[PDB]
Amino acid sequence: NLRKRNELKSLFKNKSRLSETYFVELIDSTLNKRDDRFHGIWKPGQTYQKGDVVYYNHSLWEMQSENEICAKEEQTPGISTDWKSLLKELEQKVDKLQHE
Amino acid sequence: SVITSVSPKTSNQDHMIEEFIEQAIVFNNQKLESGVLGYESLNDLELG
Repeated sequence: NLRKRNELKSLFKNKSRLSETYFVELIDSTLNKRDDRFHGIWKPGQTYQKGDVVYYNHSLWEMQSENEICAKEEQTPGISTDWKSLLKELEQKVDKLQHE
Repeated sequence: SVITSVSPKTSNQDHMIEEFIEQAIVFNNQKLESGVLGYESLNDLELG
């Protein structure tokens, strides 16, 4: 958020002497999937915490349960009652209206 | 006491002046640290 690729690339050179600072700017400027709550694509074998956001088929899902969970192979966002999404609630509601 | 100069005809001593040569220089200055972060170029960090 503070620096671009062309600014970070300017600190790491063969003839340059590095330090603690450069790494502070490197860590602050990239995306920390734990602290900003975004994990990309769902994978089994992970552990998640309350508030995580995950992309599963054609939808983004936020986890509701307040305690940590282990992503089980046969529990998938949509089957279990941990996750949630609006693109599915609204989808079903509009399907209902369409049918009516 | 009174201070004066040295002369080769009142004593047998003179002022000693020689030429400085760049390529024959040796430095006397030791690094405070080595091999750690903050003290070396990026090319020299061996990832121990």
